[PDB]
Amino acid sequence: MNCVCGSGKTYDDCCGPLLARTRSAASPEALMRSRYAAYALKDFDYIVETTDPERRDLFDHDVNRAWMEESDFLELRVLGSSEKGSRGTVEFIARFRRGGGPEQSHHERSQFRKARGRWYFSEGEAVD
Ligand SMILES: [Zn+2]
Repeated sequence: MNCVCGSGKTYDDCCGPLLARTRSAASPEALMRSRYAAYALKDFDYIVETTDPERRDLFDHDVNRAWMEESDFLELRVLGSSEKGSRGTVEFIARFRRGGGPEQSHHERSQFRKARGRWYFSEGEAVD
């Protein structure tokens, strides 16, 4: 019994404290794979909350849903990650079934901003 996200953990022991909004991930990767689970659980509310203060204004309820509507999240596979005081960076691959049949994998590197000890998603794009 393992979590549906990059964590050798259960659902509760892993994503639970994050989705409960009770405990801070304290790590860029720890935040990322927990948010990934929220996408699969359509808890886009959690997503927005743990998004960068600047980027959070850019988010929308339906748009946040739009991704899961077309991309069925199968598995999350982290490649690398690093916390640097207040700046974080994580390279990953998100494997999802996009459409009726094809499994597509989104490989990119997301930067995270640390605010008040909590991690917030700043942005992510193709690995440079
Ligand atoms: Zn998890």
